Amino acid sequence: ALVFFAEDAAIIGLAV
Amino acid sequence: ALVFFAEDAAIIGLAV
Amino acid sequence: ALVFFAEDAAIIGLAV
Amino acid sequence: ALVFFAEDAAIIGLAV
Amino acid sequence: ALVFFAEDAAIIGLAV
Amino acid sequence: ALVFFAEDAAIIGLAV
Amino acid sequence: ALVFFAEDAAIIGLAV
Amino acid sequence: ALVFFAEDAAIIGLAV
Amino acid sequence: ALVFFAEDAAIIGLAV
Amino acid sequence: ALVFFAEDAAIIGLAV
Amino acid sequence: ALVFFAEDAAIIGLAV
Amino acid sequence: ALVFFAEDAAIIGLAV
Ligand SMILES: [Cl-]
Ligand SMILES: [Cl-]
Ligand code: NA
Ligand code: NA
Repeated sequence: ALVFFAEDAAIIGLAV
Repeated sequence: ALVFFAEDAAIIGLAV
Repeated sequence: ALVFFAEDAAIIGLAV
Repeated sequence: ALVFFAEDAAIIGLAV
Repeated sequence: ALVFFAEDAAIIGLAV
Repeated sequence: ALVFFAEDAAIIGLAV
Repeated sequence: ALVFFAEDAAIIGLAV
Repeated sequence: ALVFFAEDAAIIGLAV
Repeated sequence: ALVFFAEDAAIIGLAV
Repeated sequence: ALVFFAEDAAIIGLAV
Repeated sequence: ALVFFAEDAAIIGLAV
Repeated sequence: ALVFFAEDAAIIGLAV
């Protein structure tokens, strides 16, 4: 799967 | 809101 | 075009 | 994180 | 299927 | 335009 | 609702 | 950034 | 496949 | 138009 | 919820 | 990367 990084602050990974 | 990073070069933030 | 970065491991660029 | 709401009847949250 | 809601005003459903 | 409502917490509108 | 125009050939509207 | 076009009528740009 | 258009300037076609 | 498949159980088509 | 199938190789289900 | 399948008729793969 792919993990997209994003700022939510903290950096999080969005897994797909 | 989340900020996705992308190369446009410079790094920019895409606000959602 | 924009290049999104994602962890696939190694970091890859997704061109759009 | 964002939570999108959707009727699946019943309301569910789609977490991102 | 899922029904997403949006304000178009009136609330509408987007079916998927 | 459309406004999607999501929980960001607080309920916010994403305008498109 | 919004209509997106895309080539499918002919250029058609995708309704949302 | 990219600008996608959509029919709202007017033809608008959705900027990304 | 669908070809989405966007202004990048020049109009570009994104193939899907 | 494209048809994406998804398990909704039965397998259905999502038309775009 | 819908389950999209995708090749990651193995076939996996993406749940929404 | 992920490959989504779709009917375009032949079945095609969308690479990501
Ligand atoms: Cl920026
Ligand atoms: Cl899943
Ligand atoms: Na907010
Ligand atoms: Na920048």
